[PDB]
Parts: sequence; structure tokens; C-alpha cells
Amino acid sequence: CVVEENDPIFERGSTTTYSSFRKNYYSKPWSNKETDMFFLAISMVGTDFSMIGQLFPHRARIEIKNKFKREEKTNGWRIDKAFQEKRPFDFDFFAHLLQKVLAEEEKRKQK
Amino acid sequence: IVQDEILAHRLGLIPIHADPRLFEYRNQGDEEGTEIDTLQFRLQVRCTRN
Amino acid sequence: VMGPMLDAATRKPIWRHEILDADGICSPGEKVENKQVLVNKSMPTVTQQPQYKDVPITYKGATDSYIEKVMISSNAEDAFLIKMLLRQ
Amino acid sequence: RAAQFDVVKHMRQDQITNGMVNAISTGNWSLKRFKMDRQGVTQVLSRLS
Amino acid sequence: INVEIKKIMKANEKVTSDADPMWYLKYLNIYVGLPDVEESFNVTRPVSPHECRLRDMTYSAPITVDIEYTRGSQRIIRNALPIGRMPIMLRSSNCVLT
Amino acid sequence: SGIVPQLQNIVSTVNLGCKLDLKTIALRARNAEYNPKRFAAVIMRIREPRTTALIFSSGKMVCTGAKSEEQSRLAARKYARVVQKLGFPAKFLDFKIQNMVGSCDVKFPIRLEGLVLTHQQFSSYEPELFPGLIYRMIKPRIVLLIFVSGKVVLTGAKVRAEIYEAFENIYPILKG
Amino acid sequence: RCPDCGSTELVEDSHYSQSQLVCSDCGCVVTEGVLTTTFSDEGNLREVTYSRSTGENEQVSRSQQRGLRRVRDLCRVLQLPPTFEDTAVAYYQQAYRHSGIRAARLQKKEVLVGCCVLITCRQHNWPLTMGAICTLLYADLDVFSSTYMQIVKLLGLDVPSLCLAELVKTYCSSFKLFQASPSVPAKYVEDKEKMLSRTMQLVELANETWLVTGRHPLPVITAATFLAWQSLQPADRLSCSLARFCKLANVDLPYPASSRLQELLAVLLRMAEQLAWLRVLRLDKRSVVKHIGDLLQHRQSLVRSAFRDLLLPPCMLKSPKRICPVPPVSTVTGDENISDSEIEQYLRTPQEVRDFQRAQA
Amino acid sequence: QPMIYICGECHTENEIKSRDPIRCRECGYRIMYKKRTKRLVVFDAR
Ligand SMILES: [Zn+2]
Ligand SMILES: [Zn+2]
Repeated sequence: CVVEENDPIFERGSTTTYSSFRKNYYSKPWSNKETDMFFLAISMVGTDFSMIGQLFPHRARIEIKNKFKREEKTNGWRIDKAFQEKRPFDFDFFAHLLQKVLAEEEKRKQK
Repeated sequence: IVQDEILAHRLGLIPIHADPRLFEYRNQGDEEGTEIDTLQFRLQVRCTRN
Repeated sequence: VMGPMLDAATRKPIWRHEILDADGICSPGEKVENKQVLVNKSMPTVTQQPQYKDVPITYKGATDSYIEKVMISSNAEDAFLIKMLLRQ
Repeated sequence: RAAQFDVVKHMRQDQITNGMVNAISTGNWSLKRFKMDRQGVTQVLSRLS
Repeated sequence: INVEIKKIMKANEKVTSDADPMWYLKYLNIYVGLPDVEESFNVTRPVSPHECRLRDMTYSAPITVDIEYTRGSQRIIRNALPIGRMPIMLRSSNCVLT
Repeated sequence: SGIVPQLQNIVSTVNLGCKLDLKTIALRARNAEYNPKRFAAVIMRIREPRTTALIFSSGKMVCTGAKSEEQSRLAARKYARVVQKLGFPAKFLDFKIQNMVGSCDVKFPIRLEGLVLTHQQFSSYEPELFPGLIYRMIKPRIVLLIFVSGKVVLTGAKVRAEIYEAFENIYPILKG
Repeated sequence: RCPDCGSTELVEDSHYSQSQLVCSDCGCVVTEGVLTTTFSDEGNLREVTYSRSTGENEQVSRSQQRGLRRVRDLCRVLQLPPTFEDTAVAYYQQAYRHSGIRAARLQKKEVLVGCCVLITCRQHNWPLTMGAICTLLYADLDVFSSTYMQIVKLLGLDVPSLCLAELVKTYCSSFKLFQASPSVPAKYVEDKEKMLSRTMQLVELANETWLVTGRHPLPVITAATFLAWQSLQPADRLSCSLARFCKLANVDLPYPASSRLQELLAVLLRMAEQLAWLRVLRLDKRSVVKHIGDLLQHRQSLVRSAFRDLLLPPCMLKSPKRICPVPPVSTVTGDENISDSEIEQYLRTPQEVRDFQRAQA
Repeated sequence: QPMIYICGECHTENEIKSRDPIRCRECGYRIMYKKRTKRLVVFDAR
């Protein structure tokens, strides 16, 4: 037996209910430097959504897919420009840049 | 509101000042009636608010 | 409810459908005799074109009757209820 | 399922209504909890006068 | 309709099942209201006994009750939930003729 | 009607006539994605025609995003060449246009209730779920998404002539 | 027909408690007497249906029985007449004939029950939103809508349009503003008939001004009834808002409703500019409600003058100078191959392959 | 053909066609009587 664990809540009094029919999937927004680092990760790795999602702990796979699709639809010129230039795979400096982005977003949240 | 049959029965009981000697008996049938053996009384009353 | 089945010979409704109005429902004020219909009801036989068979409400009575009122109401089941008040 | 069941989705409202309507119209009362089987409880009101 | 029905509701105020304990359905208060007709689409409307005589329907009032239950161990309260229809005797306390 | 629709998406499949190893083509390609935990096919993207293809180990491949049948054929040939460069006897056999989706506009508002009242047996209009009316014409078997803005989307055809005739047939219905 | 003369003019006429067939020409009967059942036996005889007397209604799976009982309890909790229950169970038995429908999960069968009762209520002019139905279902509304579209594409049954007047009649009565309960001050109480008529006029105004096409009806109905409640007493109700009204009425307000309200308010402005006294008063978005009744008095000429100067979403009303831009014709494909360096660009180098293998090793 | 009826409380002449929901304007009553016929009827004073 529970003792003072739950609180009373009034919900759905059986009246005419509004037909929502909308599931607004919460997605974290995109910053400027975040967009730049996403573009450089694309230019370094390609269009492999798995590897991009692995190196983006603050993001999701479906969010990366939506961003890539919107970029291909809007800024195809910048997409091709990033795809033409290549850069070798970096791991340590990539982690340093991740820590820098963490510090930057922490300072932004402090503001 | 008064029934049609009750209204006709009440109208039938109303006496008429016509002299019966000047008229004759209606023959068998002849529901249309003739000038000699019938009389017509018109009653048209429309009630309305003052 | 079908309309009064007019006789093509005289362009007038038959003796059975004489008291019916334009909507097939008997109108108040007239006299009803034996073997006369009050509501020309027809119902489907399926429950491709629907097949309607006639089931009119005939008046069983030795003497004549006069219609005082005809009330038409509608329930939640979309069923039209027609009540005729015959007076003698 | 993990979808928690609630009574509101099964609160049949026609049960008591149909019971009352039938018991008043037909006039036969069958109470199994009391083993009472009565008939002629309700009668048509005479509108002769 | 004013005293005995409340006692009957109080006698069976709590109902629960043996399986899945800590689950219950608690009745708080039952009301009978005024006589209405469900002819309108999900709308109640005051109806006279003569109209019920004409339309071949019943002259009843919606019996509702306020309750509290547990869906997922989260207590949910309902303030107005109809549960039945009680035929209203003419010239009674809740009848429109009195 | 004076208005010509604009084809936006082309879907077409092609069989390679040989078995493929998805891990090999996903390992030596920069534009290849393969996550067997969720989907057991390889996703590739070619940039110049702006198209995306799905490759299966059974030898079937499908393309999406093309604007015309010729662009879809070019993309299929490019993907076949890519597969052949990875040490696979890919072939270009059994190529046929599967689906085409296009968009258009009428430049006047459209009453989505008069259509469902006059063409109930050809449409299923439910504004409570989706704002655009869904019209399903059976003679060409074309599905049309209509909006109050006047812009209409057509799908279900096999050739551009089918989209054109569907649009020229639905135009007087929308105008009336 | 007549056995002697052959006349086929036989008429059915009721004799003195006797039925017979007789010809009107020769008066000869061909068939007299009729056999009818007695009510003394009618109450003793029991009923037999076609399904039970053919072997059907016994080949009913436990899942089909659960589905029909679900239909029954769903139509009973809504207090539906038995005709609705009959039509719903008939539609369910008709839809359960498909092989793809019978072989499904419990969620599919439950949303099918929901869609069946929805179609049942849509048939006999009974408005009922899909939200109130999904409320009584242990499922989500997206899969419900998907299954609805699938079954209306597979069956193609009649689906009438949702009437706005009946929806207003069903939605306005849900408010507690008509009764002077202690939870609501007496200043907010109003008459049900006047509020219903005002809301009906406002939703008709919205219908004729393109405010029911595409958008959900319920937010428009809420905006209309809110404007009606405000116009019924702007002296003590203009300071309130839509959120305050929905909190007082104990009804979940639609999210876009306020925005819809704004649009309707704009329409009122486009009407207030036509009336001389209102265009001289120089009203605004707030002070336009007090004259809403006047706007409803001559709404026809007002909306005609407004449309002679249509309604579209604000996303496209930004003066689009380039409407459906024509793409360049680039259907060329070269001879056989445009270039080959693209393949060399898309492939992975051995160093890149090793880096990929090391990243997810 | 214009079919006319009379409501139960307002007593106004309402014209409705076949297969219509039985109602009346400016009210909500659902009792609809039929007007008296215009045909001639002969009565006996007996
Ligand atoms: Zn003969
Ligand atoms: Zn009236």
C-alpha cells in the first residue's frame, strides 16, 4: 500500500474532445557553428548517416536526416562545394572541437 | 375546438323564423336543393386579436 | 410514403386513396369509410435497385370515422411516427 | 497492453436504463439477489375518466 | 430519489478487482437531475410529459455520478459522468410539473 | 487549359541479374549508408542529378528524386557503373518507369466541399485529419492532393501523357 | 384471371371479415379464404435468423466476438439508439470479410471499431469528432487515421461531409456557461438559445469567408463561440481572453484557435470598414466584437464588398512575384557517359576504409 | 408541390419536403401537425 505518493488530477471529463492528430516530434534546434561543424563532418565522412549520428551525441539520426534533406533542397550549391573539398579523418582534434562546442553552448546557456 | 359534428348538431337545433307554409318538403334525394324547398345560411367568422 | 394512385381514366384518386393528401397521408377534416387507407406506407423487401412492397394502414370499422388531427413526429432513430386521431 | 485500462471506457450507460424501462413496462420483477419473482407490479393507467 | 439512492450508492461506494491490487473505483456522489430528452445530437433538452406521450418515448432523467479511479496508479477524478436514466414520476420533486 | 504540370519525382526499379554484398559496397563507397539493425538495404545518393537510390542484395535497385525518365535512366546507369567498379557484374536490364509525382497550380481557390458533394464516389475528403482533399480517379487510377491554395499534386501515373490527361480532365472539375 | 371469360381484372376487396379474390366483370371468385397465424401461438413461437440457421454466427472467432462486444459497448457508452448498434455491427461484419483485416493485431481491430462507429454516426447525420472516439480507444490517433484511410480506400463506402451547424449544436452545449454554478460568476452566465444562434451565425460567416476549408472545424467553433460570449457582454467580458474563457468553461482550448480567432477578427475589420458608422468609429481588433451583431445583421453585402476588393493562408499572401518558377530544360544525357571522374570521387580510399573500420571497430 | 405543416408551440406555417428532419424555425419543437383539408365535407345535423 502506497502512502501519499500520488496527487489527484482532473483529466478528460468525457466531453467533446479536440481532434489534435498532431505529434510534434521535439527536435533540438541548429546553431550557426553547429551547422558549420555538421557541414565539415559531411565533407569529411560523406553522406553516411550512421557515422554522423555516432559523432553527434547531442543530436539524433532522424534530425540529421531531416537537416541533410533540407540542405539538399535549399543550398545544393553549398552541398556540392562541401562535397568537392576533402579533408582527412581527424579524431583527437575532432574531440577537442567537440569540447569547444560544449563550452560554447554552455556559455550560451549561461547568457 | 368544438367538433364538427357537435357544431352541426348545435346549428340544427337553432330555430329559423321562416314561414313553413311558404315552402314544401324536399323530395327523396336531391341534395343540391331547389329554390322552393331549401334555404341557405352563410356563417363566416374569423377571430383575431384586437 | 407514396402519393395517391390517381386513376388515369378520371384524373382523380381512387376510392381507396380518396382521403389521402398529396404526401400520401390522410388529411384531417374528412370522413373515413371501411377499407380505406390512412397512410400509404411502402417498405423495401431487400432488408440492386430497392424493391418496395405496399403495406398501407387500412381502417377496420363498421361505421364511418372523422379525422380530427394528424401528428407527425421524428425520433432519434430517424423513424417518422404518424398518429391519426379518428373521431366518431 | 502497457496502455492502462480505465473504467470510463466501459461504463455502460444503457444497462440501468434498459433495466428500469423493462421493469416498468413489462411489469415483471426478477431479483436474483433476493429470489423475488413478481408479476403485475405495473399496470396501464385507465383513462376512461 | 433524494435519500435512499444516496444510501444505496454509499453501500456500494467502492468496487475493486482481486487481480492487479491497489486498483479501485470509488463513487463519491450520484445525482438524478431534471428530466431531459436525448433527441438532439449529444444535447439534452427539457421535455414535457405530454411531449413524451406524443412521441412514444420515456420521461426519464439522466442519472450521473462523480467518481475517482486509478488508471495507471495515477488517481483520475471525474466530476460529471452519466451512468443511467431513471424514469421520473410525475408531480415529484424533480418533475417539471411541480 | 493553358497550364502544364511540372513533374517532380520519378520512381523506377531495375534488376542487376546478380547477387551483391552490401558490406563491400558500403565499405568502399563514401556516399553509402548501411545499418542492418534497422534496414537491410544500402542507401546511396548521387548529387549531379540530385537523386537517391536503394540497393538490395537480391540484385534489385530503385531510384527516387528524378524529374524525367531520361534523368532516371541516367541515374540508373551511373549506379550500375558504380556497382560494376566495385567488382560486381551489374547489368542494366528490365528498366521501366514505376511511378511519377508532379505538382501544378490553378491560381484560384477551390471549394473542397462541392467536390466531395458532387464526386463523393471519386474522393475522400476529411478536413479533420488532412486539409487537402484526396481525389482518386479510377479511369487513369490517379491520386490527387488538392488544397485551398489551388496547387494540386498528382501521382500514380506511368508516363507524362497520363499526368497531362489527368490534369486536363481534373481542370474543368476544379473550375466548375 | 377469370376461368370462363379470361378477364384478368381481379380485385382484392375485404368482405364481412373475409378475404377473397373476385373479378369485377362476372363476379366469380377464383380463391376464397385466407390462412393467418393466431397471436396465441405467436407468443409461443421462437425466432430463428438466417445466419444461425445456416451455420454462421458459430464460426465467430474469439477476436471477432471481442470486436463486436467492443462495438456494442462503444455505441452504448455514447447512448446510441439500437439502430446505430445494428448498423455498426453490420458494417463490422461486412468489413471483417477481408483476409487482410481478419489477420491483424488488437490495435488494428480497435481502430477499425472506432472507424466503424464513426461511419455509423456519419451516416445518420450524427456529428462526432474523431477525437472523442479516439478518447475511448486504447490507441493513438495517427494509426487510427492511417487505418481509416486504408479501409476507405479498400471498401469505398459512402462518407458524408461533417455538417457545421450540427457540430456547433453539439459543441456549444458542452459549455457550463448556461448554468449559474458556484464555479462561475453570475456575470458570465448567458442564455443557451441566443449564444447558439450567435455562434451559428458566426460559423456561417466563417464558412462563407473560407474559414472551414482545410483547417480543423473545432478551433473555428471555439473562436466563434468565444466571440459570441464576448459580444453578449463586452462591458464585463472584453478584458478576458480565450485562455481565460477556456479555463472558466473547463474545456481544452485548441492551439491554433486563437490564430483562427485573429483571422476571424481580421474579417470583422474588413466588414467594419464597409459600414459607415463603424469606419468612422475607427475600431480595432479589440473593439470590433461589440458590433459583431451589427456585422451579422448585413453580413451578405459586407462579405460581397470584401471579396470584390477571397481568403488564403498568410504564407502565400506575401505578394509572390514568382509563382511556380519554370525549371530549366536539362533532359540531356550526353552520348553514353558524361564523365568518369565522378566514380573516382565517390569511392573510398584504403586510408578512408581503414579509418571507417577503426571508427566503429 | 409545397407541403405545409403547423408546429406545436409557435403555430407557424412551415414548408418542408420529403426526408427532412422534423423541426421548425425560431424554435426547437418537434411536433408537426397537418393543416385541415380544403375539400368540401357534408355533415348531417341529426
Ligand atoms: Zn367471369
Ligand atoms: Zn414553431
